Amino acid sequence: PLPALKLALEYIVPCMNKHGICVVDDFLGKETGQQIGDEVRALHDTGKFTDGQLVSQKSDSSKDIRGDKITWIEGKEPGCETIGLLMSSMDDLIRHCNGKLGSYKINGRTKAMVACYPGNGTGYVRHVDNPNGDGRCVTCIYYLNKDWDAKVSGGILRIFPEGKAQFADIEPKFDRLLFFWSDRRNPHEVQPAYATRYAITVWYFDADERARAKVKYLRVEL
Ligand SMILES: O=C(O)CCC(=O)Nc1cc2c(Br)cccc2cn1
Ligand SMILES: [Mn+2]
Repeated sequence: PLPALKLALEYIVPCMNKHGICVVDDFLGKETGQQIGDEVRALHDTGKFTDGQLVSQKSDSSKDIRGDKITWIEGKEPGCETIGLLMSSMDDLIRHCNGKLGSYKINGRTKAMVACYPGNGTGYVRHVDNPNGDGRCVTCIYYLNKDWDAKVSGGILRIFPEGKAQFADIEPKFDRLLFFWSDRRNPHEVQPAYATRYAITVWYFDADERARAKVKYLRVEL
């Protein structure tokens, strides 16, 4: 990589505090990024993903249109070792940011949500990742698509930063890491993808929000 600390202190912290959206290119390098790509493609090829989000439910069921496919990855599974390394590297970054990302104190994360857009013209509608205060404060996405050309293949992640009249368009480029605030500051969508598009997402939890979300959404026997 490039030292997690240099990346965090000189780019990720100031850019997150200023814009709420931060892009790091060439995060792990070609050899590691390619190993991750190999692992994700292996998962896909061996059937570990779901069939995909039901986008249009037709009268017939062979005609149904399915979109983003997913699998949850802990990073310790056999054949997911390098995914685990990515997750450790994301954690290292976040660790070096803590106390500096807004007023958040990050104390945990989800497992990795690995997504595959099959390349059938499906995307992902505009949404907010954490609209209801469930404790997720930062979304972290790693992209693995070598030689992606959005003009040909689509698949741009378009973010609609609150209060600004502008789009932030992020191509799902190989070895690119994206951070953005998970709440309503950053509604976003994925534009239709016409080639197979892979991404690995982790969400980091703010300790306080997560603690009260547990109060909100809920046990010991008497
Ligand atoms: O690939 C990218 O560029 C990011 C795409 C993205 O926004 N994925 C995503 C998936 C979700 C699912 Br599945 C369930 C609930 C919330 C979700 C929020 N976001
Ligand atoms: Mn999202």
